[PDB]
Amino acid sequence: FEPQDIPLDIVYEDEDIIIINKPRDLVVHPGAGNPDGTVLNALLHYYPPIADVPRAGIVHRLDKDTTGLMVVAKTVPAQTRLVESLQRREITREYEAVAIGHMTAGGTVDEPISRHPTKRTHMAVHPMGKPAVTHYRIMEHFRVHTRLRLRLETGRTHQIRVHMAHITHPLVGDPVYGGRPRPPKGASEAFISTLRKFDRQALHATMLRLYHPISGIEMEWHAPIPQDMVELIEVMRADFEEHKDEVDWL
Repeated sequence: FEPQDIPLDIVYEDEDIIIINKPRDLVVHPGAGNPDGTVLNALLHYYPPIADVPRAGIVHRLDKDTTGLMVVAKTVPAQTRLVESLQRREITREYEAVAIGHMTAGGTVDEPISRHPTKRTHMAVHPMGKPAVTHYRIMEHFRVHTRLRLRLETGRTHQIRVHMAHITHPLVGDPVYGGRPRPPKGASEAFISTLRKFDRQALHATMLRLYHPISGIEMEWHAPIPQDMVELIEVMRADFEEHKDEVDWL
């Protein structure tokens, strides 16, 4: 838990909170396999006085390869209130994602989650796990993929990733829950290439809304999807247009 010179993309900061847009390949808190090089280390470097705050102000987290907005507390009073707001579900975070398979409707995945028995670094859906609820809506259709927006009622480890895989729609690029299957038929070279290069779950926390812990004023931030997802979506969109062009000139 030493400070490390790790650049953070600060979207907003006041006397009490910091909002950051987290990139891929960045673990939030030290753990098995990641002793350092995390957001916590970066925060200790950016604002050393944050060391006096539990878990360095970290109230909520995002997977290493999941991108997006997160709020960090700069003081104990802010941290305590943020954690309470979080537990009361008064902190809304919306995610954008691209899933495998053509989906015909939005919905909800309400399936208990538990640690995987065999795999130590895996989570899994199981009837004797703990309650988990994921809501999703279809934003855009692709040939054999779907662009989604999600909101959660619970926020467990790998929840979205394991929930989507459970309903046979794992996130594209997910190296753990089946997000890297063989490319679809009729795929162009650029499409096959883009899919080959996209090696992380296509998941981004694009919106964060909360009540300031001190002022109580409602605030909201937006973070556009990263360039990697933009390119992924652009090629899927190109593929779908070509697909829909099948008999447009017949």
